[PDB]
Amino acid sequence: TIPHLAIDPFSLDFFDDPYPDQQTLRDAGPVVYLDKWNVYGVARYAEVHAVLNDPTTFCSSRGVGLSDFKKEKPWRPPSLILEADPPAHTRPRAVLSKVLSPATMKTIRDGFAAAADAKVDELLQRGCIDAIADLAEAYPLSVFPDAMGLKQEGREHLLPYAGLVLNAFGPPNELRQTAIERSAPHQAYVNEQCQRPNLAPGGFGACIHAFTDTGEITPDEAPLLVRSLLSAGLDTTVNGIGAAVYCLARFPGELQRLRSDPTLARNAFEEAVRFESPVQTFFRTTTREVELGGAVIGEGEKVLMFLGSANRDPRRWSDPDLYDITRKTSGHVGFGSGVHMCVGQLVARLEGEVMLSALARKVAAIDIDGPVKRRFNNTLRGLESLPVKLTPA
Ligand code: HEM
Ligand SMILES: O=C(O)c1ccc(C(=O)O)cc1
Ligand SMILES: [Cl-]
Repeated sequence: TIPHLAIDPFSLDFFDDPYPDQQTLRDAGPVVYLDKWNVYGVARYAEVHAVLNDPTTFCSSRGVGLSDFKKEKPWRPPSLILEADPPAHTRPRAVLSKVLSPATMKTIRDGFAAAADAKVDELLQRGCIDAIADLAEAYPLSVFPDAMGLKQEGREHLLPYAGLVLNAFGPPNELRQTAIERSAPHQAYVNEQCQRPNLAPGGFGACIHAFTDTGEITPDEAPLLVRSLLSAGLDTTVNGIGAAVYCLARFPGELQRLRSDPTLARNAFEEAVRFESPVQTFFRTTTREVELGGAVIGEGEKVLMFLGSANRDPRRWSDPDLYDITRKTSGHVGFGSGVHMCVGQLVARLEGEVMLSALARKVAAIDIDGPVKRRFNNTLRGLESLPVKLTPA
């Protein structure tokens, strides 16, 4: 019925070049079984989209990683939104959607845009820079911790903590275990900044605590919802912006089109999110014996969704290996789909738009002038270092 495959989607050889193995996963069938970790896998757009939009059958409360929370204890207290199902997910999701609302983006857009223009001006004075550390990392670190309301001290724990959370979604390989074996300092800092006295007024974290009045969340729920923003609102955006600059460096014809019409900046970032898919994979757990694409999946089984493979499926996308800033990206699952679709997608799109807008208006060429190093993560796909030479427009 179901083809069995020995491909390890969490090995270094897979992270280094996943596209050939992702076609093998798609072409093998709509549902595969991965003997390496005893999990079901779906790599086509159709099945990935169906699993995401059936939260009842493919639950999230038993973990969005490999580990089954009904069988093992989670390395940290479960997230009140990511690792919950309706109706327990509904009200905490509604609060976060109002904290990161369209009305919230209006209060932060000008400061986010100004900091984006100032960063590109600073990098043009240096010429040859690292598009990861000096751009993909430096810019979100310059706007997001302030928008969260975090103090200055201890911000060096934010990125290590985020990479740990995303590595912990994977199997118990060395990547996950070495991350957990280094987690105590990063866990202590993040848990402390989630408390109301440590969140500056007006920030995202303080806004969450102010939503305990309405009966949607209780005061004891607010710290964990702040923890979700510190776990998902930084490193995701870093690799998304790093992906956008990477594509603009690998597709100069698309950079020139972006320069001619900087209003394409928002879609240029969205296409980058589809092209690279910073969030490559995560899991669901069947609550019931379900038939998916002609295959019977039993109860309590982990289902691995390949978001990046779904975003490159030729059954859904015309020329999926092509970076096209004018492509109608509507329907891609880079931000997920359904009740769990990324609640911070407006913040990420704002950061990506104003950074690509600043590059469109100020930069004439982006040329790689050094060794490209890939950052390895069980869930995240991104670059460790991207040496580029920026030519002023
Ligand atoms: C390029 C940037 C980003 C990408 C690619 C991304 C990707 C995703 C994806 C695919 C999901 C679905 C998870 C699932 O279905 O299990 C998700 C959920 C989530 N994201 Fe993002 N995200 C990004 C930025 C952000 C930002 C900026 C924030 C907060 C400021 C954030 C916070 C969250 C939260 C809290 C959830 C859980 C929502 C829920 O379970 O209902 N993410 N993200
Ligand atoms: O990057 C992600 O997919 C993600 C990680 C953590 C959380 C959370 O802490 O609720 C939500 C989303
Ligand atoms: Cl924690």
